[PDB]
Amino acid sequence: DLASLAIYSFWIFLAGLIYYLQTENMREGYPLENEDGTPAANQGPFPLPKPKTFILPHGRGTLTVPGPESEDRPIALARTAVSEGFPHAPTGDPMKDGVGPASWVARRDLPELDGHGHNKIKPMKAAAGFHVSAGKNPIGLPVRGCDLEIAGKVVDIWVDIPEQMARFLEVELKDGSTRLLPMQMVKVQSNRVHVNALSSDLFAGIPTIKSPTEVTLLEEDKICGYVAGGLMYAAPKRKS
Amino acid sequence: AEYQNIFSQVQVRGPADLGMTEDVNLANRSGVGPFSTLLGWFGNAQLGPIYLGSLGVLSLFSGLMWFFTIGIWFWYQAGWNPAVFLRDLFFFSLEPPAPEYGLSFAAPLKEGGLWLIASFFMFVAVWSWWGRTYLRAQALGMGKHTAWAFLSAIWLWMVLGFIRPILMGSWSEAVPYGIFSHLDWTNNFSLVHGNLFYNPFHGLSIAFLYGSALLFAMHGATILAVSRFGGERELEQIADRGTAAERAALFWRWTMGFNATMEGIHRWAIWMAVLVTLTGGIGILLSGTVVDNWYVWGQNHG
Amino acid sequence: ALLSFERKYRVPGGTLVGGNLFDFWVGPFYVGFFGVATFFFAALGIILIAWSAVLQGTWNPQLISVYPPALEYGLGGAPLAKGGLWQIITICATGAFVSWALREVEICRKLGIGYHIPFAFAFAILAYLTLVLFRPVMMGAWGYAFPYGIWTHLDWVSNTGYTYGNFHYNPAHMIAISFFFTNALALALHGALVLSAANPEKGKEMRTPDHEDTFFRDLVGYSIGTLGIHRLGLLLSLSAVFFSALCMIITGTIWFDQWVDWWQWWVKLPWWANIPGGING
Ligand code: BCL
Ligand code: BCL
Ligand code: BCL
Ligand SMILES: CC[C@H]1c2cc3[nH]c4c(c3C)C(=O)[C@H](C(=O)OC)c4c3nc(cc4[nH]c(cc(n2)[C@@H]1C)c(C(C)=O)c4C)[C@@H](C)[C@@H]3CCC(=O)OC/C=C(\C)CCC[C@H](C)CCC[C@H](C)CCCC(C)C
Ligand SMILES: CC[C@H]1c2cc3[nH]c4c(c3C)C(=O)[C@H](C(=O)OC)c4c3nc(cc4[nH]c(cc(n2)[C@@H]1C)c(C(C)=O)c4C)[C@@H](C)[C@@H]3CCC(=O)OC/C=C(\C)CCC[C@H](C)CCC[C@H](C)CCCC(C)C
Ligand SMILES: COC(C)(C)C/C=C/C(C)=C/C=C/C(C)=C/C=C/C(C)=C/C=C\C=C(C)\C=C\C=C(/C)CC/C=C(\C)CCC=C(C)C
Ligand SMILES: COC1=C(OC)C(=O)C(C/C=C(\C)CCC=C(C)C)=C(C)C1=O
Ligand SMILES: CCCCCCCCCCCC[N+](C)(C)[O-]
Ligand SMILES: CCCCCCCCCCCC[N+](C)(C)[O-]
Ligand SMILES: CCCCCCCCCCCC[N+](C)(C)[O-]
Ligand SMILES: CCCCCCCCCCCC[N+](C)(C)[O-]
Ligand SMILES: CCCCCCCCCCCC[N+](C)(C)[O-]
Ligand SMILES: [Fe+3]
Repeated sequence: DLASLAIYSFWIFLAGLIYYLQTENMREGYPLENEDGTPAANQGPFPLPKPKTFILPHGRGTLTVPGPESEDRPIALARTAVSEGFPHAPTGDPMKDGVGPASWVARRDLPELDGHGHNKIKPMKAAAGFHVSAGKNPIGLPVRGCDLEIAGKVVDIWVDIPEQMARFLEVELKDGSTRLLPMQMVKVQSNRVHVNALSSDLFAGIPTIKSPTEVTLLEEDKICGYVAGGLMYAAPKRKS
Repeated sequence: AEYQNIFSQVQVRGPADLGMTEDVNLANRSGVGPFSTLLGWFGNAQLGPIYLGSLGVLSLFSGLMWFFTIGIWFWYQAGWNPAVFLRDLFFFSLEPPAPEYGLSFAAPLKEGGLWLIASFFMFVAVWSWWGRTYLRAQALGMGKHTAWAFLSAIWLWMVLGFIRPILMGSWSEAVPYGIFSHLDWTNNFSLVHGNLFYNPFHGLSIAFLYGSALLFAMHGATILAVSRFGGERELEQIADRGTAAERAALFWRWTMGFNATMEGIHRWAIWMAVLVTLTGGIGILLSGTVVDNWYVWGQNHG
Repeated sequence: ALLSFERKYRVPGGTLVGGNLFDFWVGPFYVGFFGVATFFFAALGIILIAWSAVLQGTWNPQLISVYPPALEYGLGGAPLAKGGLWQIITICATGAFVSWALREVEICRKLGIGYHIPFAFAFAILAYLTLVLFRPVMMGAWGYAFPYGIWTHLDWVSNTGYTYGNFHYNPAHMIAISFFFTNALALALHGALVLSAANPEKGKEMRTPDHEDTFFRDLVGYSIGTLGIHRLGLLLSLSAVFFSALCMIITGTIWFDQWVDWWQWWVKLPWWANIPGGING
């Protein structure tokens, strides 16, 4: 019977498809590892797929995956137990060390580029002629932390040019320098910008950028990680 | 509370974005439309530009011809009365020829011929719109994934109105043009074929339809949960994995013991979706051609 | 046992209950209090289903079925063999699902991410609870819920629907189906777009999000964008489930006749009800 053949065939196709899908999804983070960074004995029944190569635009190179995985950074953590499967305690200050919910990946220390090869993200003052088109303009507002203390003041919005959206608020601290706060981590209110993740005294600790009119993939990760990390690590000063 | 990133708090605008050029014939692009502040709380504010070109115009005109052929019939059925038209809008139906005419184009206008003309215009509207999804990708140097995915939807459509009727021996097997009547056709199709719940392809089709809602709830939710680390910048996370993509992965690894990559989730996505109409088209195509009664088939599984 | 980047994330903390007591993993799986709770609820339920299979006299997966109390029981208890197991298996299910969501919350907290995933899951749970808890309670009997069996759950869908004629005519059902179809449309497109950019024509460089906006603007004259599309899929699929739960919570309670007849209110509006011609005159 033809319908029997079709259904039997479809199930074979589907098993092959799942196989293809599962192996495609192993192009990052494999091979599996023990807690010490060495190859685990049990890799499971799916083998790594043949490598593929992405040609990156603007002479940024290629990416080939799967390939040799390494963190390319020290991880300030240590075992809390004598066997596998337990948590690893921060050895220093997890906010400063960039671990746990404060983690960052070692992405390329260059800015994301748009389709024309220009910096994707720019402060608004340097983006012609971008401006606030709706909603409360946060520029000028005091920035309050989860301790209800003023940490600083908004001096600009960093915008995504090709996608015409707000990505960071640039915030000036008591000392005259600035930090970026991810847009997703702030509440813009009528009289303030409220930051639930950080108490005021942790604002100085926000990773700084090296050029004041661009931000690198690497710097983005450190900022976003640091600010997210505050949810867990600032919790003693909140109390909300 | 925490801001959830469902609606934006602050919109920004800059010069109208006219987009990438690559091999696109710029002569065929409109200029920007208006900007919608409303749309921009949720997505992009900018409307247009759109691309015209010869296939575009063909498809569009042909699509309207389809729509107006049905609309003309509707007015006729309403006796040209504006108030009856609205009252009975969902009850109007443009029906295919009766079985007697088989596959011939010899049926009178008021008894099938108009359905055929409507169907003709639909055929060229859709297929030329397909050529469009291919060509707009080509002109940009992009992969052909959209046109390949569109083809799975086209398969079910083609099966319902064209392939199945041809294999069955008559246009009377096809779907009528009307709101309520397309529903009655659907119910009747199942009844007459022994209940589609016994068609293994209908069951798969459902698994994938539900699967799509599960998966898009999962993916959408995940991206929003990691948008605080720039997670929605999926292409650069593919090219250079960030903490967004690592936290996303690990969320799922810790929850259910396996995970995706930033590129691979989108392959799970496309296949979950296209499998809906793929299995669907097969289930419908076998109905009445090979299997009269799914219940009966199910009792033998063959 | 660990992805190459995983260790930096496996720190202590995030739990809702029990402090460090269950703060650990088994292979890739996080545990926590709600991992333990989920295991308990799920294991009990699976055991109770197996017992029910013994009482039914079958170990065939396509035959095992666990039916709710018959309508005569109303909203009270029933003998184990005649609906009581169903009642307990349902408590276990609910316990398992809610525990699963709450374990998801603990994972979120450890990972420093938004709570969107368990929030979305809660819609699926609420739809489940609509069928087995809210609707039966509003209708006055457990027996209105669906039975737990692969094929018998499909008999119930069919029987329930036809109780109201062609269920297509439930207007809330119509909106639900619309979201389901639109969701699958959007999943296909999102999937295809991102891949068409990451995997361009042979030898070309990866395309950009700019290319993705461009493509869709070329095609239909609008592009929702990269944040928007993930917002959209979330909304479409959660709306689909919301209107699913709506379409059923109102069936057998506020409306209980043939759904086709609900549409008569529009046709019988005074200003055109009586005009001759058309389908309804
Ligand atoms: C949602 C509206 C109706 C419904 C109407 C339909 C219809 C119609 C069909 C199904 C079908 C499915 N339904 Mg149902 N069914 C519903 C209630 C549910 C519930 C529940 C609420 O707990 C569950 C677990 C299931 C699960 C099942 C699967 C056996 C089958 C594939 C679905 C799927 O891929 O989903 C999408 C989700 C995924 C792809 C994720 C994968 C998870 C699946 C495979 C879970 C399997 C669970 C099952 C084996 C029971 C396991 C319990 C164990 C004791 C632990 N249904 C209610 C009553 N269902 C199809 C079928 O073919 O049935 C025979 C079908 O045609
Ligand atoms: C009483 C009714 C019967 C029944 C009869 C049918 C019939 C008949 C069919 C289905 C099919 C389906 N059924 Mg059923 N089904 C029932 C029970 C259910 C139940 C349930 C009980 O809970 C569920 C969840 C489903 C679910 C489904 C879907 C999985 C599937 C359709 C997928 C799809 O995306 O199509 C929607 C997608 C399309 C139709 C493709 C669209 C194609 C493009 C090319 C159209 C272009 C449009 C354009 C020209 C218009 C322009 C407008 C724009 C503004 C420009 N069925 C019962 C048993 N079912 C279909 C199937 O495949 O089954 C095997 C089908 O034919
Ligand atoms: C002959 C039958 C009738 C009909 C009967 C009715 C009836 C009756 C119902 C529907 C419902 C549905 N119908 Mg109908 N409907 C039919 C015609 C169709 C057609 C069609 C194309 O003809 C379509 C597309 C639909 C589609 C719709 C959907 C809107 C909706 C089901 C999805 C849902 O509620 O998910 C919601 C999701 C869930 C309930 C799943 C939640 C499960 C989670 C919480 C847990 C599972 C975990 C666990 C068990 C997994 C195991 C662990 C493993 C490791 C995996 N119907 C015909 C006309 N329809 C149903 C509905 O709206 O329900 C609310 C419903 O009850
Ligand atoms: C495979 C799974 C799902 C799927 C996939 C899918 N659908 C697709 C695609 C793919 C990937 C395409 O890329 C294509 C697309 O372009 O999407 C935007 C499409 C598409 N699927 C569509 C609809 C659709 N898909 C369906 C669903 C599904 N498609 C499945 C669920 C359904 C359902 C569920 O019934 C609908 C109805 C369209 C939005 C689009 C195909 C466009 C098309 O073929 O157009 C032909 C006809 C016209 C060009 C015009 C028609 C005339 C209108 C009736 C009038 C409207 C007015 C007009 C637009 C204004 C112009 C006036 C001017 C003079 C000012
Ligand atoms: C709201 C939008 C959609 C959605 C979203 C969604 N689902 C979710 C979540 C989200 C975001 C996940 O976070 C969560 C997940 O971990 O996904 C992998 C999940 C999930 N959705 C799942 C399934 C599922 N979702 C459904 C669909 C939907 N989920 C909606 C369409 C369906 C359908 C459509 O039928 C199914 C079957 C699981 C894969 C997972 C939740 C896993 C879980 O809760 O595990 C804990 C408990 C167990 C391991 C099993 C317990 C067993 C019971 C005690 C006994 C069994 C009783 C049962 C009632 C019998 C059913 C018999 C059937 C034949 C009917
Ligand atoms: C206000 O008034 C005006 C007139 C201005 C506008 C109003 C118009 C109105 C009200 C129109 C309403 C349109 C409606 C209600 C149509 C909806 C139809 C539906 C629900 C479609 C459902 C199914 C469609 C299918 C499956 C059709 C399949 C079609 C094909 C596969 C084409 C088949 C090809 C054939 C038969 C032609 C053969 C020709 C060759 C190539 C030999
Ligand atoms: C990462 O890219 C994504 C967006 O951002 C560039 C989108 O713009 C779109 C397209 C959005 C629309 C118009 C939804 C189409 C479905 C309907 C409701 C007809 C897709 C698919 C997407 O993947
Ligand atoms: C499916 C979404 C439909 C998008 C609507 C099309 C918008 C295109 C706007 C073109 C008009 C340009 N203008 C203002 C010069 O006329
Ligand atoms: C893209 C992978 C998703 C695969 C989901 C598979 C679900 C299996 C559903 C069982 C259908 C049963 N049957 C016999 C009616 O076909
Ligand atoms: C459609 C039924 C799905 C049930 C299978 C669930 C898949 C979970 C696989 C993860 C296994 C992880 N590990 C390391 C223990 O192998
Ligand atoms: C239809 C959905 C089925 C998905 C389950 C198949 C993949 C789960 C097992 C993947 C193995 C994970 N592992 C061991 C490589 O880490
Ligand atoms: C309440 C439903 C009964 C539980 C069914 C047990 C799950 C086993 C997997 C079902 C697959 C059917 N199969 C292929 C073994 O026949
Ligand atoms: Fe995505």
